[PDB]
Amino acid sequence: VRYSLDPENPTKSCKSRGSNLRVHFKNTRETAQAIKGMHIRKATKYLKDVTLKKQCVPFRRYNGGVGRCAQAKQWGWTQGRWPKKSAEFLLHMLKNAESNAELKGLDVDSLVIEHIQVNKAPKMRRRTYRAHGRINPYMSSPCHIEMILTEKE
Amino acid sequence: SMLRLQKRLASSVLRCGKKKVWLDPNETNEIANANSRQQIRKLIKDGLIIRKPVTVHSRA
Amino acid sequence: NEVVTREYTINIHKRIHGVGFKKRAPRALKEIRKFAMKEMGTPDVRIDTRLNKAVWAKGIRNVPYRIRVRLSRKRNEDEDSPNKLYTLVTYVPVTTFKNLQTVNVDE
Amino acid sequence: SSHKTFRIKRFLAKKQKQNRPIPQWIWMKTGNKIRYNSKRRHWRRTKLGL
Amino acid sequence: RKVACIGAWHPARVAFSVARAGQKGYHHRTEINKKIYKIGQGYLIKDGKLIKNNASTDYDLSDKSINPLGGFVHYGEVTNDFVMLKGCVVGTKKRVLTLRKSLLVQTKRRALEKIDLKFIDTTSKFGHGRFQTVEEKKAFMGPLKKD
RNA sequence: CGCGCCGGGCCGUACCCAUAUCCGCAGCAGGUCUCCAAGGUGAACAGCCUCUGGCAUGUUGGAACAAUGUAGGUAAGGGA
RNA sequence: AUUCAAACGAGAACUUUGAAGGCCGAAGUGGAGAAGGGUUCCAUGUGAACAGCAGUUGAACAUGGGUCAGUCGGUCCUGA
Repeated sequence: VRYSLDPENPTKSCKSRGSNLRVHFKNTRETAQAIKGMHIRKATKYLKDVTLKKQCVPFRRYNGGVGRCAQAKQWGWTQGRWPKKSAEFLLHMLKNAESNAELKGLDVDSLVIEHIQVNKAPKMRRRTYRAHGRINPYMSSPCHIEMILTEKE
Repeated sequence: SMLRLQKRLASSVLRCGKKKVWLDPNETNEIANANSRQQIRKLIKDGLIIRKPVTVHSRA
Repeated sequence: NEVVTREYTINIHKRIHGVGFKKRAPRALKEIRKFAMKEMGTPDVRIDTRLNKAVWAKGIRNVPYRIRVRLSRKRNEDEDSPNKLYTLVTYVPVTTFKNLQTVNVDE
Repeated sequence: SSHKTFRIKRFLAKKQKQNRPIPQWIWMKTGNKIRYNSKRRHWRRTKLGL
Repeated sequence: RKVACIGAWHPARVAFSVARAGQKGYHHRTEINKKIYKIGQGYLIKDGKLIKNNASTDYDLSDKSINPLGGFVHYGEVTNDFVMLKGCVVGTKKRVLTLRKSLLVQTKRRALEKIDLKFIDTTSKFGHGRFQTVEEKKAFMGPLKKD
């Protein structure tokens, strides 16, 4: 389909897309920004550590109320978190992406994420019950994720 | 598997609450295909499910 | 060499000190599990049911001060995992604890 | 209620046979816009009146 | 456990002189005029035997050291030179302290007072201790079961 | 009075019956009529512990143990 | 007021079994009904949505099943 950014040399690149992924957009945009420029093998290793709380995700933009951690100093930041679900979703998308490189016939151990985008998806509808017999919305904020890897020696 | 049909059926055949029904944990796969009170009574004779004794409330 | 077994005396008292009543016994099962992952450097720690029963013997609040255990590190069998070794912690009934070193039992 | 009248029981019979989803093959018809049954009543949400 | 009125209305800001919650302790402090009662001498070896009678006075003449029974709680045993200061000084146990000479001329008879200690209490601080030494303690208890 | 023979149609019948099947916009600490009722202590259908029966702590866990809370306590000497 | 192990499973703090520790404590968190609900009952299957975390579970969803009377009620009688 129509990707937000087209690779300069499609012969040396593979894509992967996800739609309506029931995972918090704000958490996923932050973990995607940290994974952006790094090599693919460095990415999977990093994302696995986020699930084990050995490396954090610096919450740059959506940081209101986000607590301070000691591992955020590796990013020149103060606030960080370890979004487990958000990491394991786009840990699968990397798995699907490098699977496309295998099918396209690419050297997987030279792939570098260079485009990773997280868009908002249509919101889901639940409701909560408040005092004095009121009903308030309880929306979920899922997301669309599409990334593009490229070989870079 | 999940054995809550059997534990209910066993309690009804033994005329005792399901608090006292003992399903042999080593032989789940044989109790899983009971599905019937007739097959439950066969597991009574084979000793696969037992009616546990009453908890002691000594009056001594 | 790497498949070893040895007795230990865990001082539950000094690893439970401070925690609340409704959590003293459950914390004891965590401090035991942490104890094994220190001596036998294996993440997979399987504690025996009779050891569980020995910790909950006095209820949830009052937990035995010392406890004798047999840490035996074995080869992880099938059910393939990164964990090639696991530690089985077993309970050792003992009358007293005086002069109880960490002996190195063998098989 | 376990004590019912024949009027009521026959009425509840109708509202029970209407609660089924639409058959799969109807939206293979030519001039078919129906996507799903919009009159599905759930016994806990909608209380059937009476 | 609060301050009811923070400030008035028209100085529309809360002032810096109003009490607010926050960090307490671990502040840098300097209190002056702490008199030195005794500059003790550490343990030293001499002719094979060691010398430890630090807390010995000219009136006690006992072989007991400055160390109370069971060592200083949460600190250890003092085997080096020490200084004995009157009253309490800032900080917790093990806390490194800086000892500075006085900035002022000491010309009060309180500051010019000569000190001769008569007794240094080395009973155990790890409880309600009641013995100065171990030699005194077992001489009172007599023999115990573990003998 | 004893025995024998024939007949008895129609409608309801599952389950829940309440810290999740009912009413409160909801799996809502509210509300909603009854039946049966063990042992010990004790005046007792009180409170507390237990057996028969039932349950998983009431729409989540983990790690800490700061301030303010909420709910329990205790306080030298004095005693509103 | 939970804990250990096992089984199933792509996946288990939450399902199931076993063990342990607890609670309800017969004016019950037990066993049955009236009113009301109306298929929620039962079995198999699924895991999109829903069950304010999760779920291999469910009162969700999809297929099928299930309520048997001369004697129990209605029916009959009259009450305000």
